[PDB]
Amino acid sequence: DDNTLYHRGFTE
Amino acid sequence: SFMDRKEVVNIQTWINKPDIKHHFPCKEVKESGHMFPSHLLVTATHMYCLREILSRKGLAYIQSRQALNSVVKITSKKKHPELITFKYGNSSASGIEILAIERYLIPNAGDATRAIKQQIM
Repeated sequence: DDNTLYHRGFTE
Repeated sequence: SFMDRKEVVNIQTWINKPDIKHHFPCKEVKESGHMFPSHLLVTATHMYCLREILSRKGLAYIQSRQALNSVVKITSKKKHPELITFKYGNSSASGIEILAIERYLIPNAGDATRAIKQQIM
């Protein structure tokens, strides 16, 4: 299981 | 060499190129579990991965070259936070289209991803 560090469209 | 299996270049020569905004030692991780000492080289528009050629000091394969604009997700593992997965493809409201995935074990995971992320935006 993982941690989002960047997700185009969502984390900006 | 010009090609060993892929294109062979001189790691140092590349690090000093003007385009290069960042540079990060790491090891690519395969599903098989094998790991390959490499160097992620980040430009204003691309991210290269140079795979060190062990038997030839200071030389690397150009193992891949992705467009920052095609990065859609970057995750770190919880159990091992220096293991950074890169996910490439297309992203919209409805969801995500995954075309390629690269996994690197990166020494300064935090600094690295923050540098790449800053380029991406």
